[PDB]
Amino acid sequence: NAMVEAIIFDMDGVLFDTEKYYYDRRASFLGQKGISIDHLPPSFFIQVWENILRDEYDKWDVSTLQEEYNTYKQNNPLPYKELIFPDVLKVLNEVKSQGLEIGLASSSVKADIFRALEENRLQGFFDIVLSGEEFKESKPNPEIYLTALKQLNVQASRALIIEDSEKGIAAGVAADVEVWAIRDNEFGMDQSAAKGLLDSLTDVLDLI
Amino acid sequence: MVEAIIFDMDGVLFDTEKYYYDRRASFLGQKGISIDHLPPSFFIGGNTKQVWENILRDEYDKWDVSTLQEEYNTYKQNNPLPYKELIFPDVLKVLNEVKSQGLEIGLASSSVKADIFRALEENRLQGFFDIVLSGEEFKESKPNPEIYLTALKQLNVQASRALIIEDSEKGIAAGVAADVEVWAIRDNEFGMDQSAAKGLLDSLTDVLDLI
Repeated sequence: NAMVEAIIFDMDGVLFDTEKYYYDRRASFLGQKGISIDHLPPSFFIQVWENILRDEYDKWDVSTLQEEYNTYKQNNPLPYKELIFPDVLKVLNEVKSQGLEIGLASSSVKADIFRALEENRLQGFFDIVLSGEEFKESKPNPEIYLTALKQLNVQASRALIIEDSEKGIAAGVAADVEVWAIRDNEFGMDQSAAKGLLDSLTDVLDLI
Repeated sequence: MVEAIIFDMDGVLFDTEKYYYDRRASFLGQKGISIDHLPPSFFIGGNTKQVWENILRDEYDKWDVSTLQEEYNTYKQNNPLPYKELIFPDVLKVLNEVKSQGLEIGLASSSVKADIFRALEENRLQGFFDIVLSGEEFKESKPNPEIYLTALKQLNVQASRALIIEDSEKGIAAGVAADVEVWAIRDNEFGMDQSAAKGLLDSLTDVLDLI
């Protein structure tokens, strides 16, 4: 019930539906090696080769598995065009029409943020784009969001953050900014710290 | 005494190798084409134009490959890389110093010539290079030495008095096959075998210790 001058969006889980794809990509790689991951549901991932390999741990050169998995991810990049939520461009366009500043904050590496935005005609919507990889700090530390406010030149009280993960929500709130989370109905993410939960990105329009 | 240095472009002057690899891999995914069977060394510094049989394997006969390549070329045009954001922070320092020492300088890349020209113009690098060559201009892809043998001819410098600064397995191989001493920017990302290079470099600044 206050003036909103800027909206800052997280990327994964907010603009792109990524969690299942990440899980399935790992599962596919392991399947190719003959390694089962049935004992670790997606929730487990909400450092872990010993958990993954379980009884088979001593049978594998883990350095080599990591190298092969890395190659697999290079050969199977996240298909951002397929995973974008279908209301993203509509919502961002409307936020922009209303004259609000728009920020993007993401824990993803800059090369991936670049490709996600370019593949989906998104780069023109954002006034400021930040990657967690240029910060010493990681969520739940609020540094990324404090930086976003500074670079957007917007007071915390006049900003809104749209998040999903427990650590991401925590980072936004510790920046003294109102946080709404895209409701997670699948992975058990604890989103109780958010001001409220949104069924989709379209619901963000009701906050401004 | 070194008379000329030939720099490869991607992964040497610009931090573009992830961008380049992910762009191709994304394009292929969009087409429903799997490259799980191929190591990154197969692609990096190579030419997709010539290797569609290796890519498509049993599916090769099912595709209009001419049109597929045209579409990929269009894709690269429509998805330009941000050269101004990716130039390594010591490029101008190094190029000015090499120029000051009176060495000839070449630039070669497997990127199409339009991409190279844009990278040069955008970053004010045009004045450094005696010769600029694209793999687009040659029938034979790296690891074939054609591009580097042509660079030596056009620079009018003998192989024994040249150095090549590379990054990829295929690029190193091309340089060695031209009988030129090659140093490589260390690959900590793609797992490429750079052992054919004379030595590895942590940054472009290390090049200055070679002359």
